[PDB]
Amino acid sequence: DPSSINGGIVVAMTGKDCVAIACDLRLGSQSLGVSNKFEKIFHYGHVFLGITGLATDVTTLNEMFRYKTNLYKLKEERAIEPETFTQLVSSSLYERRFGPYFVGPVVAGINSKSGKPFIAGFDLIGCIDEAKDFIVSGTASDQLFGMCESLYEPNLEPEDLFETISQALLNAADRDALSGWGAVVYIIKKDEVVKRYLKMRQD
Amino acid sequence: FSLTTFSPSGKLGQIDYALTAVKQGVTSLGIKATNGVVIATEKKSSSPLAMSETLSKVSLLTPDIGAVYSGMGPDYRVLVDKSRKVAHTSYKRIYGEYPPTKLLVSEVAKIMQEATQSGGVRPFGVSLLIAGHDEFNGFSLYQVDPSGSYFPWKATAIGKGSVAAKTFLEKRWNDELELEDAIHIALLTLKESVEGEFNGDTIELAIIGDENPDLLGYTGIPTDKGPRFRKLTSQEINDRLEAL
Amino acid sequence: DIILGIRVQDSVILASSKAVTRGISVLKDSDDKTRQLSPHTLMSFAGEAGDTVQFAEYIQANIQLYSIREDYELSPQAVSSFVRQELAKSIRSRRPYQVNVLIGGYDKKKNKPELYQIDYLGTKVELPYGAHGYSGFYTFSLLDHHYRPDMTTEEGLDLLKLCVQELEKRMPMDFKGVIVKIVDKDGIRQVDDF
Amino acid sequence: SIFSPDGHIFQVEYALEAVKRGTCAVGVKGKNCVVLGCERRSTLKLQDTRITPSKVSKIDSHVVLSFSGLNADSRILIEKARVEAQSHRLTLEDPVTVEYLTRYVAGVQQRYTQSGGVRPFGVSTLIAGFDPRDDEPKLYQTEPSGIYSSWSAQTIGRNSKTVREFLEKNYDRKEPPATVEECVKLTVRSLLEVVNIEITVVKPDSDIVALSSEEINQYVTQIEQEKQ
Amino acid sequence: IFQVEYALEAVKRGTCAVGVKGKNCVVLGCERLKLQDKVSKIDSHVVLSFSGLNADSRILIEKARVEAQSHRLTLEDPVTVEYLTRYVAGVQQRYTVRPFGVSTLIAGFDPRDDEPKLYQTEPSGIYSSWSAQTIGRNSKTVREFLEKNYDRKEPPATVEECVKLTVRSLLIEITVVKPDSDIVALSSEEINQYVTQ
Amino acid sequence: YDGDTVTFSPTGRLFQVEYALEAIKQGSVTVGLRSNTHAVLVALKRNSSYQKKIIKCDEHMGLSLAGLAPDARVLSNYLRQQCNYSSLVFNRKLAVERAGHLLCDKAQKNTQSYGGRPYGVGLLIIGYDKSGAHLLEFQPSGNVTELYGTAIGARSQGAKTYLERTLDTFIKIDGNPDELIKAGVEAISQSLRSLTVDNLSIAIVGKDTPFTIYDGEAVAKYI
Amino acid sequence: YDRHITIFSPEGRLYQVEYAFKATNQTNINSLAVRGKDCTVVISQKKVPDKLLDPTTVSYIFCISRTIGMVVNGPIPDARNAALRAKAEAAEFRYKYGYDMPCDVLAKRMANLSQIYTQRAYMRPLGVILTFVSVDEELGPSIYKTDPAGYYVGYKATATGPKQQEITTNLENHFKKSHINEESWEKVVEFAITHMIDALGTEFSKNDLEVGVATKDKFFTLSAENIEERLVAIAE
Amino acid sequence: STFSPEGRLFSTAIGIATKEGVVLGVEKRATSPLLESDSIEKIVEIDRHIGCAMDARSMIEHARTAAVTHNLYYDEDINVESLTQSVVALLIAGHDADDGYQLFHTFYRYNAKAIGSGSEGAQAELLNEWHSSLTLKEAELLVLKILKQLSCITKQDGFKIYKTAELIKEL
Amino acid sequence: TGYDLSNSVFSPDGRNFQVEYAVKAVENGTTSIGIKCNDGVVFAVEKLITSKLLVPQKNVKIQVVDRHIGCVYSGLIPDGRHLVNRGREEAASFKKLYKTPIPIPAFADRLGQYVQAHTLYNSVRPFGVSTIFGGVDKNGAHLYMLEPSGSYWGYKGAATGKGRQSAKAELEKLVDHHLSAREAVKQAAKIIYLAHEDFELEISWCSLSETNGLHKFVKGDLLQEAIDFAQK
Repeated sequence: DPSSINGGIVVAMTGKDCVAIACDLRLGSQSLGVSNKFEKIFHYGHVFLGITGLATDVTTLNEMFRYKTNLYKLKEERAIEPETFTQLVSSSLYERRFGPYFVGPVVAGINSKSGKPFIAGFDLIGCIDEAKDFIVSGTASDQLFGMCESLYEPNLEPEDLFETISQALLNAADRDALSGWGAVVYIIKKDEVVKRYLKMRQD
Repeated sequence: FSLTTFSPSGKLGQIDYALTAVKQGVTSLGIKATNGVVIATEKKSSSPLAMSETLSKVSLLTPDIGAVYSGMGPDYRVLVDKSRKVAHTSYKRIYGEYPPTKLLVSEVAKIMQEATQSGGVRPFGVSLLIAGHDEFNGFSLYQVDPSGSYFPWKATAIGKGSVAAKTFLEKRWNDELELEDAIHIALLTLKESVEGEFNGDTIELAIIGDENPDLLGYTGIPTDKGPRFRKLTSQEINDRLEAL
Repeated sequence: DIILGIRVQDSVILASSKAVTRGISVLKDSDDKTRQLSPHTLMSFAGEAGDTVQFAEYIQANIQLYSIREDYELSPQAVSSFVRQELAKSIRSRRPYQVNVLIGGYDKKKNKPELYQIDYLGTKVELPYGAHGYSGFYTFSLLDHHYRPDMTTEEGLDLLKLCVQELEKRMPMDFKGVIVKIVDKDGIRQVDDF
Repeated sequence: SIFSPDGHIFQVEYALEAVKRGTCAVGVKGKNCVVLGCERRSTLKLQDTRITPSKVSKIDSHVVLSFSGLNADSRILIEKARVEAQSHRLTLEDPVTVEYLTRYVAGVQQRYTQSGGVRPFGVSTLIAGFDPRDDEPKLYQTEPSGIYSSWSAQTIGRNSKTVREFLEKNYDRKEPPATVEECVKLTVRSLLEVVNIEITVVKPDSDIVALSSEEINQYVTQIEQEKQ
Repeated sequence: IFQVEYALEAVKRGTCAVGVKGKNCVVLGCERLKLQDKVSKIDSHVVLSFSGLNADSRILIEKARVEAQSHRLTLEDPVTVEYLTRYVAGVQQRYTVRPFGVSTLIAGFDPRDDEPKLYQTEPSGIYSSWSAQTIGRNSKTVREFLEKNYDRKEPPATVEECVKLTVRSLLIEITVVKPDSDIVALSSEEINQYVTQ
Repeated sequence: YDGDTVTFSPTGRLFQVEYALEAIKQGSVTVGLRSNTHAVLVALKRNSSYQKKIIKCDEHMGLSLAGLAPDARVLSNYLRQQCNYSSLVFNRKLAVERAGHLLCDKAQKNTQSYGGRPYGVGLLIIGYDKSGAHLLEFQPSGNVTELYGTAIGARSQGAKTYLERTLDTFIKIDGNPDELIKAGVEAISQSLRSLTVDNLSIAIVGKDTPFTIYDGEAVAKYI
Repeated sequence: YDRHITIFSPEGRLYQVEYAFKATNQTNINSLAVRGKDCTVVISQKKVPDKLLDPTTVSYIFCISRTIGMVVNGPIPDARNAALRAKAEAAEFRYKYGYDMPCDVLAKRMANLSQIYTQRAYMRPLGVILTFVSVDEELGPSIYKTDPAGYYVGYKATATGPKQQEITTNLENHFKKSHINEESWEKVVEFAITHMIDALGTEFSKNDLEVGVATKDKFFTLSAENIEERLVAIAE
Repeated sequence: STFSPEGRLFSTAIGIATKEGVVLGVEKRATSPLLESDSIEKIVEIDRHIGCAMDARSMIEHARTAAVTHNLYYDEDINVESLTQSVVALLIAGHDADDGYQLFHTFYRYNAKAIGSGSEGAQAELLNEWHSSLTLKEAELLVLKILKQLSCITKQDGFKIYKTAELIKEL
Repeated sequence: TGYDLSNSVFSPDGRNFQVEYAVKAVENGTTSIGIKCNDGVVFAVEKLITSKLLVPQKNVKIQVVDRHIGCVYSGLIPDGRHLVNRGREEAASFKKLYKTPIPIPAFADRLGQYVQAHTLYNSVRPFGVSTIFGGVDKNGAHLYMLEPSGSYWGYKGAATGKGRQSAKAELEKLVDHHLSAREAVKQAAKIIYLAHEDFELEISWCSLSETNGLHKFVKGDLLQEAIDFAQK
């Protein structure tokens, strides 16, 4: 399974007027852990994209979406919004559907005009999964699904949203063999983004 | 080999000839208001037995963008087919939303410019008034010329009567125009241009205005808008002429 | 097979095995598994027989073409990006280059050594120390124990000595020693007294 | 697109004429910034000025391109340049230098003067910006023939001769403009020789700003009271 | 062919380039508004100089560079100056909708060899070897000077002599090419010292 | 109207095709004749060596040329290709009539499509097959005529008139190759205004005779 | 060279297209089409100059589809080219979209081809004016006419040919005084023949006319024997 | 690609072909003392036993390719007359086992031929001077004579370019 | 003059001049005729004797297509052969796709579309031949005649070439007075002889009864009877 070679997990949650996206930092060759600095979350303005799956495909899609969003911003003279970027990601995955990329993306951001949270995921069928509560991706998706489904509650404040998402990621990563070696959490607000590194098991 | 080439004076000859073809065309005009855009044109006929209702000189490109032309009708028809095609494949299938007026106008200008630089093809003998709405730029009205050059306008006219129409619009047009007043001014400017019979069947109007959810054709998706482009029917035009 | 790299305070040290084995016998015990891409960039490569040298020479030709075209030395970061693009494109081509590379360079504009590990899939990652294939299974524990970002070239060479001794002790095959090259602000040199 | 008996290419010369009929463009590079300018030509009452695009177009966060000539061809050149600027980053993970983008645009223009079945672009361009992780300004010119050159100050389009004569005797090579204010002053003065201005200042760290109409108004007031 | 002769006219309007090969090296010299602010390496051992339409020189130089690298990629051995000259000449031939309005001096050394090489190409695609040559505007005058100041039985012996002959011929940028991929452009002050002397 | 092969003249003529026919009149005379048993080619070569005017296609067929020789090489190579293809696919000796029709259909293409020019060579093809001895005359226009005897090239009208007068005789020459060759050499003679052992060329094919060419001393006994 | 290929002259005119219009009249036969209450009729002059011709083959009315018929004014070679292309397009539409091509869709597609010839300099316009008639499944009786310039429009009734203006004048007068209100297609055919006679001032035999009738689920052409019955009914 | 109404389509190299070998000679005619005289390859080898004295480079490349291809395909030397067809004014000279020594200039074989601006007089001088008993020595010296007013093909040496000063001194 | 130097150009009159010049080329050809009988068609052509040296019965002019179509043409004979080769390709392709032999009207349309296509582009020349062709198919006998313009119609009798007018004068009398196949052959011979005013008369015919619907040449006794009737 190409997606399972490198491992890693991404989770996005919605708070009250703010969004959080978090991922683990491990890059590995199956059992062997190679790097603890392979961040899987990228931003293209005020919209964040977490990509799990095959690491080469993660890098390729990061480059491709940087290209596409730079051209979009130049042509449109405006930054791409989370919904438009979700559509762009969906269409870009489709353009390679035969011989696909082995990735699961997670879009997270706040629409600048309406100013309200947005998170979306993409499944194997390629269907956009736009969720009001949380999106999980990666090897520990099951662990994350249960953890988020138990911990999440609506309208979390940013300081509570941080704690909820970080606990969900830490406890799911602890139970996934291919995930860990540190975690990073982005708290995305209307005006600012706060990036935090979490203390966690280094085995 | 290229059919459009620079003359010793630096002008492109075939572009000038296509602009002449446009200047011979029937008058069409557009007026931008605070809450809409009206684009109008009059419809001459090949015969009294011809059903003029079968030809629409004002066409929908996206549910928020519409175009009218002046010059050669078949060129406008093929160029509108291409404009719709590109607006769907090159923007909507990629981003999930219809292109804004600026980008669709840029793409139409791209199509027209290619005919001006490719070999074995002559320029399009039409000028387009493209009116549209988009969330970030608002209502906008663009004129596109045979060369592919396009500029935004508050109000403008193209075709046979463009000079008099523009002189009239300069006087009539002002800020704080409501779309109903823009329609009134458009009808007056078009009446002063038409020498033949002037009624809802010899005149064609369309507006970019409020969203029309009743024309959406379905209900139950709250986030879908409904077209902002709307052709005024023959009776809708007639009732306004009866209050001109 | 054995491709090791260590980035120290002032330089990048790359070590690669000397043996070439085709089937039943060792054809050569003095092979150099590195290409100088640039006056201050060096690429070690490992993997299946023909692909390694074919890819290395193709990359070297393209990097030299860029350098001549722009009258400018590509940074190690840009060279590693190009190599990653070439590997990631070929992995979904008719015949992939099954090649793993370490790109060690000295960035003259940032005045910093840089080491990049790229696997045949195109998985680029900038590392303090690197190793491809089973060689990392033995050397990573020693490097985690002893590596310090502030080591001098002498200390990095001693740590490579330790890693190579561990590989010789525990790994089954005879890789016939290593060739060690140092990438520095002064360019590329080879350690013979290793 | 074939040689004259005297060796000139007719279409290239006529494209140069087409450029010469185009609207003005001017640029001056100082110690720390490059300033680009143009007269609005906003004499028409019904033109929608608020959405009318500026003459200066960004190709990348650090590079801007101005032009004089046929607008439709300029847009083709601009889109090609943007695509190339992004493709360079996608291939090697560094932004283009101003030299590289200038060379690409010049090569595009050249290719249409030699390939059959196409006519030259009737556009000359001024390309200004800063190289990645660098602070010295770059300013370049391209014209339909496909050749390009570096400049300390240049003007293209109609009345380019007059304002170039003005610039030659106002710009000093030994003591170039030292601040944004002096660059803008010189650019406005040069354009006022031709008888409303749009000014774009590109500065290191991808700082590109279009000076507001009030700001150019103050510059013009200072220049005018100096004229008295 | 008429187009080729008009390309020759375009060449003859271009700024002059000159080259002289001595015992040990080849020296290429070139003739370079108030507000405005030649030799291109094809490979580490070969340099190309041109006179004519600058724009077409870029097409030719790019193709020559690509071929110089493709030769190494297909055959280990780097291109010889003869081989590169032949390739450039063929490229010029094939384009004759319009020819390249460029003539090129091609200089350098063959791989692991020490005989200096200097070659010329013209828009028709004819190429030839020369002991010293000039191309471009007023090339006839400076070539006539070279024919009498260059000596076939006793050519220049040192870098100083080659540079001196090149500078005198030009009367400025100077490029010196030497074996083992040694290509260097002389500094402005060095050229000034040569000129004053 | 004569600038290209595609333009009809107002009178309905293709001037370029007629110019190609005039190209043949510049070539030296070649003569052909046959009985039922044997078919003969007699050619006046012109010099320097005398260019060979005869071409051998098969043991059962061969041809001679008048006019532009490169066009002769092209058409003859195509004829070989067709004969080899026939023997490859059917083991069938391509009939002389079918070979002539193949030449007819190939050359007509150049007289209708732009970018090409008509073949400026007229060919005489002789062969022997199950139908007996054959002689065909090929022209740049594509027309192919099966003849008892003919002559093409400069001043061939004299040889053609001689063949017309002698037709009653040489048709009766069955199984006597020498008399046919004598009649052919006599016919070519009236086109001169002389023959030497090296100048003259002769070829023959028939019931027993595989296609053979006489040059040099071989033609001496027939002069 | 603006008069030899489809490029603009200084007047903005496309002289080649205008000359292609002249070619349409060179067959010198007139035709007209009228719409009944529920059917469409086309009338065309079958001028036969040679006694050796088989009149069965002389025909400018084409059955494009089960529902659409087409009458052409212009040279028969170009007319047959256009008819073949229209048949191919109607079949391809029925294949791609699963239902019979509407008459107006076919007219638009043909006019777009015509406009392409007017845009690409390599290709000359066809000297044919195409008139499509059908009883559309939605819009009912329909007449659409396409011209060499790529222009098309629907008609209440239309005529084409050298004496187009006279027939159009007669139809205009009738439409002013009055679609054609009849109960069966025979009566509207008789009406169309009557107005053809009156506008052209020339009596017709069964040999002089070709008639096509578009009804629900069928376009068919009348044989000479049927036209004989129609002419007899007019004589009454 | 057109015919005239009259039916026709709209240095100095001297060669002498003897039965002991063919000899070719050319006037280099360098433009200046600077031009590298060695680089004037106006006589070239086509195959081991074929060479010519003169678009030139491309044709010579294709001729060499055809000759080497024939050798590869048949393990035999290409007949000169076949090469002329399968392949500037040309003098093509070579040897084969079918007709031996040959020289060609549509190609016609010649015993001796001259091309260039001097051809119109060199032809008469050849007609007056050439004879069958010429040995390679007289063929060389007569090439030089008619030039005043080198290379050879032999079964033992094949095609080779000349020594030359000596044969001039012997004139 | 000016609009007639290229094949794709309309003149101000709407006439294509190159096609008319191709018609002039047709008018120069020898007379060929076709006659439709109650169950078949008959083809005849005037073959001029250029010289006594032509073998007198082996320069065949009438061409068969498939087995039931016969073709005879006047004008540029090589163009007629080119057209017939295309017709043979079309008939073979139809028989390959559909096991039934190509109907005569279908074949006529294929040839007409091919000939008309040579009047569209400037890079090609119109056919310089008018082709009488016909045969017998599932629905009787058909006789057609192409023109360089691509135009064609069905005919009761057809003639083309230099003597086309004289031949038509007799075809009209045939149609007015009648014509079975046996009599059709003799009348075709008579028409060719009358219109000729040396030559070889070549005749061919395809009739449902007398040839079982296959195209055959007239030879031997029947040919001599036709010739003596013509002489009579």
